[PDB]
Amino acid sequence: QEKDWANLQRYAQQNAELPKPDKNEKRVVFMGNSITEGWVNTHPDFFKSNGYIGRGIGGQTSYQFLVRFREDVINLSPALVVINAATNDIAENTGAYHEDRTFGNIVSMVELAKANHIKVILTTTLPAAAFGWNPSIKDAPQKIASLNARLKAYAQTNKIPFVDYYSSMVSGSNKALNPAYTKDGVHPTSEGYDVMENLIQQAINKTLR
Amino acid sequence: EKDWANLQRYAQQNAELPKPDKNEKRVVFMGNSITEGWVNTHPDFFKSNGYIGRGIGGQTSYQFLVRFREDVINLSPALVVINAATNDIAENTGAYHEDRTFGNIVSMVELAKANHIKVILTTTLPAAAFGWNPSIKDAPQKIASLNARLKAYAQTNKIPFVDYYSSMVSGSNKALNPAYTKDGVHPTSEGYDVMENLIQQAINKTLR
Repeated sequence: QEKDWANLQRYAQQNAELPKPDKNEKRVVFMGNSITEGWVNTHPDFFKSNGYIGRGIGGQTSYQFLVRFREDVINLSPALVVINAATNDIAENTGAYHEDRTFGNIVSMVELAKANHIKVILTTTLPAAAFGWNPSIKDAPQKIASLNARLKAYAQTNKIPFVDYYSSMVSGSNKALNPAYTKDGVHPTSEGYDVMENLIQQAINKTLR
Repeated sequence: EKDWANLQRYAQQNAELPKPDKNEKRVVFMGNSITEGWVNTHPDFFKSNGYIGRGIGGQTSYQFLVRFREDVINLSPALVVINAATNDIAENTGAYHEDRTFGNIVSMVELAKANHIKVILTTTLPAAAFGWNPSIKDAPQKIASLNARLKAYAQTNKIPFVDYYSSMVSGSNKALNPAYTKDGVHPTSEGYDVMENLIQQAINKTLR
């Protein structure tokens, strides 16, 4: 029996010390994995200067995101949640990859957000040629592209903003994360996050306008 | 490989199930070993009514949530019956937090409604103690508190709430009635007879 499988302990104390948002406040929570966690670690001031809350946890899949969605998103009373998911689903961090199930987990998070009157921005899974921690995955590019196409369509089907980090960050015939934006092929550097900030800021301002 | 929520348990079964007709009134039962054991003990209750059992022994509400889409939503049921939390309180997947366990059940309800599936909520069954985890000394207090909270939630949101607990509890220690169990937790045939009468009426009322 694996205890605290979704790592609710990671943000439990932080969540407890967050006051309810101010009357006029439009609190934004970023849900994700090490790309979202690393965003806060690399550009802490992007979050602090905008009032944004980072709830990324390294290594996690969409299955784990769903289990902690109520505690790390809903209970913070955000105006908006930004969801970036599936890098680790495709890396098979919690088991074999099934696009239908990973996609379904993202849909579940959307449905929970809307049930609680939280707006949603969906985003593309970032490009990766391969994963250093799991080299057995030889078809990440095919899987990432297929999931992103499906998420794009779902977003349009339900009038949800969809932010395309992927198209601004992909390079080469192998659909690698651009070497200008990464050192390990997966996690953005400062320059990569600069690209993501420009894109997400505009979408957030538009949606909360 | 890893499969923390045991999606493999019903994967093949789910895949072979044709889409229902509205008039078929497909009902799915979500739960743990109490729901799994229901099918094992009275298979004809399920077969003769066209009910689908999706219980998995040992599981907590956290695991239920992970497999909810695959084992409930994708079956396009008219109705889902949820019985949960026995193993949350037994701490099968970690320390018990009523807020989180309750929240998992609310999440399942919200997902069901988002997909136009009706819901029947049910009381966690009484248990004085759990044989597999004797360190839990306050199960009665925790079960009663969660059931009170589920009852209030159900009434606030006009969701039928089936009180297995009041028909099955006995003694000052709030044990599962010895007439209905051999181990203090899992119902026998006679216990399931009580549950069938209660749930049938609620299902017929909700789908009429």
